[PDB]
Amino acid sequence: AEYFRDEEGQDVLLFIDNIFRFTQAGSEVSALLGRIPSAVGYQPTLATDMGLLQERITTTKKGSVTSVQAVYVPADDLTDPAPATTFAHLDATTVLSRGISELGIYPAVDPLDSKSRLLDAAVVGQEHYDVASKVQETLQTYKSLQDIIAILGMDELSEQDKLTVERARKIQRFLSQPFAVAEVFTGIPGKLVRLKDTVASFKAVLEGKYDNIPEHAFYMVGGIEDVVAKAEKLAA
Amino acid sequence: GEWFRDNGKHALIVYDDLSKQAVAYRQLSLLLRRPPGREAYPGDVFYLHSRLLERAAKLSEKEGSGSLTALPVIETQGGDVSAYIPTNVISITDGQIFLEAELFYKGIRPAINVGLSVSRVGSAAQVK
Amino acid sequence: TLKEVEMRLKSIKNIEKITKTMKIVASTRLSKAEKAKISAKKMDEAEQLFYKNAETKNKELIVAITSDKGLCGSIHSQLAKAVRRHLNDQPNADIVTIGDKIKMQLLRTHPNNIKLSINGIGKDAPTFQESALIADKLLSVMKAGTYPKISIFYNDPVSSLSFEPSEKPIFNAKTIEQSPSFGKFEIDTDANVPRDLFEYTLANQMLTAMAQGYAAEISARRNAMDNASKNAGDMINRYSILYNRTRQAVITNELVDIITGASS
Repeated sequence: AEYFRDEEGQDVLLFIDNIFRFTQAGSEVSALLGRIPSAVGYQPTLATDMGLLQERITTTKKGSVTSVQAVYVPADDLTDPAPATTFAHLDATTVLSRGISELGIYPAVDPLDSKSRLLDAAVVGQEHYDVASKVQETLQTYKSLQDIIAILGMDELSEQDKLTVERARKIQRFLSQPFAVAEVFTGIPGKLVRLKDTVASFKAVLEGKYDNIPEHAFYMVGGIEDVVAKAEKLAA
Repeated sequence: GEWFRDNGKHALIVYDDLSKQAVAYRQLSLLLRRPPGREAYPGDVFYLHSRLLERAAKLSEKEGSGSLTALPVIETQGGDVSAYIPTNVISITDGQIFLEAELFYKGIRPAINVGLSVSRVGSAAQVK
Repeated sequence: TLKEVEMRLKSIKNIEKITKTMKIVASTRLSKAEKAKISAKKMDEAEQLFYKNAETKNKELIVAITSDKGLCGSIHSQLAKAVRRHLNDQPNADIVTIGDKIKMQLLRTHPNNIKLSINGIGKDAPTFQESALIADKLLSVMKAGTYPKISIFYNDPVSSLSFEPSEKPIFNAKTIEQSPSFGKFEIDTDANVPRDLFEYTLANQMLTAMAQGYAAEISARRNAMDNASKNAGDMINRYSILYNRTRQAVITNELVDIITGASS
């Protein structure tokens, strides 16, 4: 990839699946190489090892590098030294969590536990950033009330909290999407949603213009128009 | 920074972040085969961070009234505020601004957790 | 994970303490609720026997009172739902809500089809004077002649835990004048006795319904709080189990690291 960047002059797209194994390899040789074991048995050189690897994956004045790296997380515990070291190197991170995948919602991205440098209004425009902010706030409020829900049921909340929870449970499902690759696994045709349609759809959902629809209409569909179409299809 | 301090100017130094410095020292010391300590950190990391921290001061008028201010950053993992490095640095520092992810996602930004945060200099530093 | 289970443990424990304290408080209030219920039932039952001598028979005005105090079971809303269905089955009626919980439930079902403003009562047990004043205010803005059909919606205790909505129509003053099956009763047409008996009937029926609903509401909140304590206990136990397993796991990692350090 570096030769294509620096010699051919082309912009290059680099996929690394999954980079975590690299660090794990360092662990395997660590004991036989005679290092004292680091935390939870990793090799001492973990930080600079991943540095020497991944500081090479960068855009330069000679060419652009777009790269996607996926990291296995041992025991799904993000605090493990390897993913914890990896967080420092990524411009954008989107954690996948068993919490949502076990509920069967795919691609099961965690909408709270993810970040990107380009989030600010200086890039996406205020009308996009505001929708992002309110989506995150709504989901977080639902999560914060979910503990009480267990003990007092959905009927216990005030009207404001109950309506917020309804919005949140609608939104959480509306984030689901049938991937074109995933047809094999789901029997659902693939849907690709352009960015503007996405921002418009979530703004519409927050503004109450699509409040009345049952939850099932939002699940595994792309774009509000197809949400309406599925609402009619389920009503039949 | 000490040049600005000792010549009567005022400078603020930010470390982003000291935990990775401690990790580098852990690597270096382990490859020198020094004995490990808690959590496989080396046995004198406190003597490391303290030597950096103690250099912050406001000098008396005997030495031109200069000052060096420090604002170190710590990346706690999984909220383990009791971990070795966080514990040492908390023991060393005058006050702590704690940032909570829950408040950050709740839309309260820049998400300072007021209840946990502490400042010892307090009222003497604020404008009247 | 460890800190997350710790925080959720703290939240569950707080809510459980709330549940237990409310459980004892409601258990204490229940007794006076029941005694007032018995008294009101005796009085209004004597009135109902006086009506039974007549063999009483039948926009219509429906008055339903549900205590404004929250933290009860769904019953407070459920009766508001039930009457709403009865409202749907009879679009000619007009609805009146005598409480905050029922007010919230109705606002989601019929905010502007019919309006009757009542609130602030649920802070204490019923009393005859309060019911009489509320009754006098209720028909003042809508004459009884404009609502010849009448309904009162209340809750009754099927048991200590069980609750059941029901109703009993208010015999109108025009209906009280029609003397259906009341031919044998002594009367004196020179008097207001028809209207006076209407107003007395409305006051007494308001009192009876309020007392029954209040006793049922206190019982329902006690039972619901007991169920809440049950669920909270289950929550705390499960999270405590995960808590200790996670603590042992992390301590095991630390032990392994120190063990490997020592051997070298």
